[PDB]
Amino acid sequence: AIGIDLGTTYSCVGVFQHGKVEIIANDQGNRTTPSYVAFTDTERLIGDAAKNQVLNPQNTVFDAKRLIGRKFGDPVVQSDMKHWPFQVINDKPKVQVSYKGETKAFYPEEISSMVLTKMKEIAEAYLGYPVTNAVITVPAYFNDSQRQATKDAGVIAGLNVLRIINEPTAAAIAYGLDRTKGERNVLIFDLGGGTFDVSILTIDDGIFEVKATAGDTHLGGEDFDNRLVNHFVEEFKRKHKKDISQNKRAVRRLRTACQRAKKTLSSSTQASLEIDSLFEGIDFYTSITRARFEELCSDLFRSTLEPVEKALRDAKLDKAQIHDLVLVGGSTRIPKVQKLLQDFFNGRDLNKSINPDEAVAYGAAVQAAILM
Ligand SMILES: [Cl-]
Repeated sequence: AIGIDLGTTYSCVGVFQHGKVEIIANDQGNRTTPSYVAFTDTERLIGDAAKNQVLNPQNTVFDAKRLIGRKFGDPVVQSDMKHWPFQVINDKPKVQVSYKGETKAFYPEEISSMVLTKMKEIAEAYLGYPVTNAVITVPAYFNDSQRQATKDAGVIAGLNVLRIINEPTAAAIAYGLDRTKGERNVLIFDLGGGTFDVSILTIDDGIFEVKATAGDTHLGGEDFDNRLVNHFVEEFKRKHKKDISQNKRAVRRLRTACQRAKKTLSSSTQASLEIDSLFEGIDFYTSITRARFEELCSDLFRSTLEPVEKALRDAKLDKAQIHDLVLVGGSTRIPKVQKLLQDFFNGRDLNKSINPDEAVAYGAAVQAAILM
């Protein structure tokens, strides 16, 4: 049995074999896989292949997790639509694309079943035998419709879903927090590529209970990337009196450079950007300090403590009553994010020894093996 983190922008599969969890690399050596499905004139693409060619915006589906289990009427759905390059329709939302010369329509769980099919075959390549049993995780705030449609996606992918479990719960499991006895309050701080969730759980003799959930479904690492891109678009304007914004390729190349610089600023205090012939044949060689990055992202950083306080408020718990702080999602690697959380909790330690990109898949694989 495997554990699958079916994330908004990225998915991760793990397996418990030989006393240990392996997080499994896809074909490209990537241990997380984009939650993207793409339909072309000749083929269906999933994951790494799909996100790359996103050239094909109307037929490259992403963010299915935002749709899954929701009604077309749901304000969330009506609002997310406007920023999707692909069509949506009532059937119940469905995504509509062109595939092999024809218009096709998929429910969100059909799209997510294809991403799960990828995660399944990734696991099977590694294991050297077929996989059928799986635990899939969801945000704690997901309702029963969202959980059912997520489970259905797993079934469609040919999986027997042992359990739908909460992502913060999976994260806790990954750290063995559920096998310590007495009673324990755990705060999961989950800042992903596209979403931010704060969950407080109580663990009692191994039993879980969600006490509070807060966050921002439209706040993540990609927002921090955006701050950097706009900053450098402006820096380029100032320096060269040209606007690269209208050239798609320049923006993309700048964006990937910013993604690289943001990664670098998590382990270094400065990052260099070097782009040959970015625009109008002008090479763009520049740099940014971590401090400059943090400043440009000031509001975003401030946005993260608010759901923390509200979570505490809803759970009727004080700071000191939290026994464990768990870091999930790649962007929790950002130093300023960790400091802001740790400071708020009076210098407490952060559970971060597990790859924050992989903690949820890790936990789901542990749970899968327990249920087996
Ligand atoms: Cl997510």
